[PDB]
Amino acid sequence: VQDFFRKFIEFQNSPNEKSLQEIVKLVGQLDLRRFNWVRDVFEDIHVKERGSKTALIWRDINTGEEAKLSYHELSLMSNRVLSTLRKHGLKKGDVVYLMTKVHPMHWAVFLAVIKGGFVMVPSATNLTVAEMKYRFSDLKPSAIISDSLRASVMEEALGSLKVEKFLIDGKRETWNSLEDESSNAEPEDTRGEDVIINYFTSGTTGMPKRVIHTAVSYPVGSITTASIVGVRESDLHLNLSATGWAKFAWSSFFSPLLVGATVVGINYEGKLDTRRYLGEVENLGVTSFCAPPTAWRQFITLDLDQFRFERLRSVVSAGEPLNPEVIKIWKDKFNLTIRDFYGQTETTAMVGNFPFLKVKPGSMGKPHPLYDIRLLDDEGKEITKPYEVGHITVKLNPRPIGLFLGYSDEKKNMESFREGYYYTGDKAYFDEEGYFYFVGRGDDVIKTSDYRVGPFEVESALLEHPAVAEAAVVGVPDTVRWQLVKAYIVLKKGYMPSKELAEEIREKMKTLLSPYKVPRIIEFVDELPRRVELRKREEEKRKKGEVGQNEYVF
Amino acid sequence: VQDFFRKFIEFQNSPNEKSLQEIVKLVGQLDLRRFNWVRDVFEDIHVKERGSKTALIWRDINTGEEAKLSYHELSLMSNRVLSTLRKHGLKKGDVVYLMTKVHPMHWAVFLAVIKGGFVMVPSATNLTVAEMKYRFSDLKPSAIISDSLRASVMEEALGSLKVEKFLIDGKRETWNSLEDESSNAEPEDTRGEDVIINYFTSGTTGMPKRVIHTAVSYPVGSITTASIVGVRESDLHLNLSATGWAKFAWSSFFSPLLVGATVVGINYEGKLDTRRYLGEVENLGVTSFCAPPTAWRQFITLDLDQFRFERLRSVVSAGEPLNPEVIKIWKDKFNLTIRDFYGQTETTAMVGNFPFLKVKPGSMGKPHPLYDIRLLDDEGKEITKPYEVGHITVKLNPRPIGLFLGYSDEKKNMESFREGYYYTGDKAYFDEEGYFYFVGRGDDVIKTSDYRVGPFEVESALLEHPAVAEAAVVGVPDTVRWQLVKAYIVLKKGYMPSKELAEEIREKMKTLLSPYKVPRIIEFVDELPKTISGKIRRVELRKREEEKRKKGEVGQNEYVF
Amino acid sequence: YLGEVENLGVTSFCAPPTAWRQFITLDLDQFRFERLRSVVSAGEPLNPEVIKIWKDKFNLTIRDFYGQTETTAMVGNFPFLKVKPGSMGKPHPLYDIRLLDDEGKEITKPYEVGHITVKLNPRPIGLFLGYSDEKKNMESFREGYYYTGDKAYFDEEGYFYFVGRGDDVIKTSDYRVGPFEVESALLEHPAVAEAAVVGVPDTVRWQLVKAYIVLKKGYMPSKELAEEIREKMKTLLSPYKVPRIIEFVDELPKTISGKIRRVELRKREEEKRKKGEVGQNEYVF
Ligand SMILES: CC(=O)OP(=O)(O)OC[C@H]1O[C@@H](n2cnc3c(N)ncnc32)[C@H](O)[C@@H]1O
Ligand SMILES: Nc1ncnc2c1ncn2[C@@H]1O[C@H](COP(=O)(O)O)[C@@H](O)[C@H]1O
Ligand SMILES: Nc1ncnc2c1ncn2[C@@H]1O[C@H](COP(=O)(O)O)[C@@H](O)[C@H]1O
Repeated sequence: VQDFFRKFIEFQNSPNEKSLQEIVKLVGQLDLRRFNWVRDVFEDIHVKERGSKTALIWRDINTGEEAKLSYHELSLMSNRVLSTLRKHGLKKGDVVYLMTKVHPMHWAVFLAVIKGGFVMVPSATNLTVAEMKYRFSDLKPSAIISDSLRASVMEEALGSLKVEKFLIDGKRETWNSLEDESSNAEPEDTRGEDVIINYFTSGTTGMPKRVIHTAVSYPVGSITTASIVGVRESDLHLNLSATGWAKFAWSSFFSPLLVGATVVGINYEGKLDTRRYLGEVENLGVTSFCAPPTAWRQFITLDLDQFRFERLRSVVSAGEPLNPEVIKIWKDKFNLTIRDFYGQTETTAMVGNFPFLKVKPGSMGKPHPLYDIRLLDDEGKEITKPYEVGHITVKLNPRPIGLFLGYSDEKKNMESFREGYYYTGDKAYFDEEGYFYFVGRGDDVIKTSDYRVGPFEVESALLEHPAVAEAAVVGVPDTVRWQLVKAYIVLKKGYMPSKELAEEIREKMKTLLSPYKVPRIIEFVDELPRRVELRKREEEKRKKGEVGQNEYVF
Repeated sequence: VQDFFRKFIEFQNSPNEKSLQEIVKLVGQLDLRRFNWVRDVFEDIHVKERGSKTALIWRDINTGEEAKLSYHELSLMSNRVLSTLRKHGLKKGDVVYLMTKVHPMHWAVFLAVIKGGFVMVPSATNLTVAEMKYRFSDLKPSAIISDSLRASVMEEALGSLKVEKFLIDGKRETWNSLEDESSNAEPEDTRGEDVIINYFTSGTTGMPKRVIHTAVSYPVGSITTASIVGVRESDLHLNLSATGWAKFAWSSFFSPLLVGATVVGINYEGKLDTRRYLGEVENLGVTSFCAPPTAWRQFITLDLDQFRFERLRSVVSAGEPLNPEVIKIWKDKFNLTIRDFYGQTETTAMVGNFPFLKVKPGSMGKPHPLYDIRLLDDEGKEITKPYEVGHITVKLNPRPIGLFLGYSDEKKNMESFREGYYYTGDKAYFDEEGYFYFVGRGDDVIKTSDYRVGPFEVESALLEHPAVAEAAVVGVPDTVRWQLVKAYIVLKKGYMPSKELAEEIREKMKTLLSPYKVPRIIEFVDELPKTISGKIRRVELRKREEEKRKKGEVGQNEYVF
Repeated sequence: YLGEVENLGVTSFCAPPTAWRQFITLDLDQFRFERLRSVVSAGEPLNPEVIKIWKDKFNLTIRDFYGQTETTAMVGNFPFLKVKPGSMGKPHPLYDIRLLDDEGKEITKPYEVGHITVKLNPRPIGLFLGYSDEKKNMESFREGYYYTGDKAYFDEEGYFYFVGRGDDVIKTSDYRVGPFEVESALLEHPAVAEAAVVGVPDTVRWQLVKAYIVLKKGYMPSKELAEEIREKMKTLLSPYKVPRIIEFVDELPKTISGKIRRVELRKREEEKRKKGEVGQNEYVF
């Protein structure tokens, strides 16, 4: 039944409770034994029925460069990619690292990979030589693809491992172009359970592990997302997110292209300019906008009488909680509710405020009916009481569609999947109306600025500084970024705790760690205690507005 | 006046800002009305004080040959040249083409020319019969001097012009030896402003024209070079450069022999063997080494744990920008900074990271105080604000010493010498500390692989193919060679765009043009973007290439070789 | 030659792609070709762009078609058959043409590459008796099939596309060339210790004969040496066989067997082409 998508697309143009349930039931009747979302959905529905609709409107707010691509031109451009890859001897299942800015050719490559049945490893543009070498140790690349802005970082992290390398913008010695081949390569007949994506995600214990997604988990899971988001074919849909993560796939790629919408993509280097980006949203007449609460928190501090947003109809958030006061300010002004919704790299959207659902501020809504979401207590017994906190879990019989295969780590599978549930390692409570409220991680995992961060990874990099004897990294409350990365450091004898030392250590960490990971606070202490108790101690200090004796804030 | 160079040579052994300024002032007080650098510096300082020190160590990495000359033997050998020339009736001012490989007899001839007040025309060994015929049309030779490897090319380009011909290595019918007359002929009492060198260089407008250098401009301007380079009397100094250009007179000849150092010269035919050349650098214990970024880029790709370079203390680059990453790799390994410096055939070194100057990567350093260097905007007003790009210019009242006399082309003088400034046609910005950063050409001049290339010259050669109606040659970014030569060609009615045609045209170009000039890319187009007047917008051909690069596409009739 | 074609009013013209490639570079408004109705090519692939130029001008399709010394024409664009460019057309029904895979099973799928073979029961008529060499017959005639040693794929309409040789055989300028023959002649030169002869991509002649040479101790890799070797080879070898390039190397990349990886010689050539660089002692004539 590909008639599913045609029914789905209509559901979107005016959804409701009842018609949702039909969509749900119809997914259960899909044949997903052999599936390939590009062939079966992109080409067979969208390129065929609306080949000359605008698939992408792109702009770089720094350079000025702009591009407009129809579903046709994009399909062609993607085939040139896939032809070029195949020409360099890329078989199905081969590993392809992808590290580029927001750019048409990114979508292009996405398509080429999904169509060609490759394993793509999205890599963000801010990843360091060190972090990239880690990745290569864990999974070896058959091919890598970059922009010219980050070619040297790939080149250096590689050293001299044999790979086929490719540039999306410009030439460089021993890098290849992507459009020198044919505008038609044939689909790879993928099984639905075949692997197409690996995502390195941070966890509490170790260095980052791979999350494994299939030719259906994201390409068909995204339904749940698209349905919560309320993205339509008519829409111009902008998702403010970066290139090497799930949320790009989630909303910059799959959710819009599922429903045949116009994707809007905006690239910027460096720090977000909230008043120019928001102006470009209006200037491009986006109608559906996904942005992370970090962005939203910055937007509401603007003078909001600069903007009309005549065209803007749907507004959405994901990745962190959405302060009730943010929701309210944006509503009072533009008469739109910012609908928060929930998921992980491991999943698609699992819980969410749908378009037709009454929003309760600072609630992520209620479960999407395609996921069997349960709050369990410490014994793993199901919670049936308001205002009782517990573990967010996903029931595995029957196995929801958008759920990853598992981790590349067998220990981590043993912890997460058990007694017939996948544990998200998130905590929540529900209320008297069954609305879910995020409480936090049961882990020590951190989320600064909509980036998941592993403590041991930062502790590790910290011991690389000669001064550092011991280290413990925790997250500390911050209204702007949800949490800050703080490091407790025990110093070697010889170092005296100074501002200039804290800085020197931080600057070192910047060469080893992605910026979001580099501690914003460094506190030197005589000894370490129980990352739990580091947090508890911070809390009692907050209530007396007192700094630590050698706590240095950046 | 001799005392100048003795003060200079000391400055070198330990230089700084302040003592540089003293040097500057002292040059301004030299009496250079009648001057001859061979007599007055080579002979009177070096041959006299260090006659039996090694002036030159030479080595051919192909043949294996090594040969060593002292300041004396070289002075003698050069006099035999000058005696031999004079014997064949060469008066002052007479034109002498010099086309040879790296070889002692090259230095010899340099000397003989400077001493005898002749006009030498350095000619490169990869110049074609066609290129050479062009040269002869523009400046008729009184004598020509070659190695045996390139005698045929001169013989053919000559046709049946009367000239005296000479071989530096081996026998050939109707070619003469240079060492057969007595090693005793006298200086020509040259005016300091008398012409001794002509360099054919490419411009953005036409066929290549002669840059005119005097008995002081290079022989004494090279101070600026020597000073940035940081070459001493103690040093064994090697310059990776070719015979027919100005970088040779710069670091292979003048800069070392000024300070009484030992010159190191290495000859190779064909492709540079990076591992063998670097091995020969180490093996000969060179101490000062100047190579171009092209070379440097290639060196850093080696496994560099093969080398110690225990004897190397100075490393320098010039001719194109020097990637910060090159500088870094070489430093981390051998604990030396590759010091970038800037200039052109028309000048000596004008801007440079001197020995004592903290290097900011991707900056060519600060201006040498013997040139009055100014960034001007398009309207010709002086820029005094950081991070604003403009034209690099040289203020002409008073006229700096290392600056050429002008071009042999009056149109090109009209464009370069304007309102009391000479325009280099290079663009740059300076920072808050007065460090200069290269932006690129404001011309359409091209720089492949540290060779300056003229568009019209390649466009001309392209019209020689019956199929070609018009042509527009621009450079395209390339990390290995700075720029690639691309040609846009409009075809005559009757011929159709094919790869096979593109090739046929390129192979033709190979017989007419030096290899560096032969387009690496050929694109057929229906028309070339023009202004209202009908003038080609080479600018917009470049812009178009850029937009195509940023969506990783090659063109619909672009053929890459 | 094309002036003489027109002047004699030829009506059917076979020429090889080498010739065709050269013709299309002319100014073709010099000719009418009043009398010419059929144009055909054989022996190497026929570039789609060549086909098109000649068509746009004279309104004729150059029909490529396929075969070997061992056979007659086995596959071809017949006059009544719609040409798909860069396809040698469909099999002649008087040959039983089969694509077989590596295991020797018959290919039943579009866009799958394999060996062009001739099925031997019954034995087609234009097929040679065999070679005068019984070893070479044992290689070419196997498990009921004569192998052409060419590789191809077919499409959904049964049109064949040439992929290349399974062999190390070379075709410069529509002349089939044996490596060992040239390697042998090269060891005749005192200086030559080892030799590997490969074909390198060339638009004009399809492939160039290039020689990799390892030198005996004593001789130094020079242009003058390369030439001296080449001029010797001119007295021994038919011109088409005389290497157009000679590259001296320290060693030839080899398998565990000692067999030359002409594979990796080609891959290396490719990476060097993309930087328009010659090898350290590669001499092009
Ligand atoms: C070296 C020489 O004599 O060159 P020459 O052939 O006369 O050409 C002169 C042109 O070289 C370029 N150039 C020279 N030095 C440079 C440097 N340090 N950084 C960047 N560009 C540099 C400029 O563009 C000049 O105008
Ligand atoms: N709407 C949300 N509210 C609160 N936490 C969220 C929300 N969305 C995502 N998260 C957190 O982010 C994690 C997933 O991060 P990532 O793998 O980067 O998408 C989840 O495990 C949650 O803890
Ligand atoms: N039309 C063609 N396209 C590609 N290769 C061809 C073609 N015709 C001949 N060849 C090659 O040339 C060989 C024939 O060699 P010969 O016996 O000299 O004609 C075949 O085995 C092919 O590999």
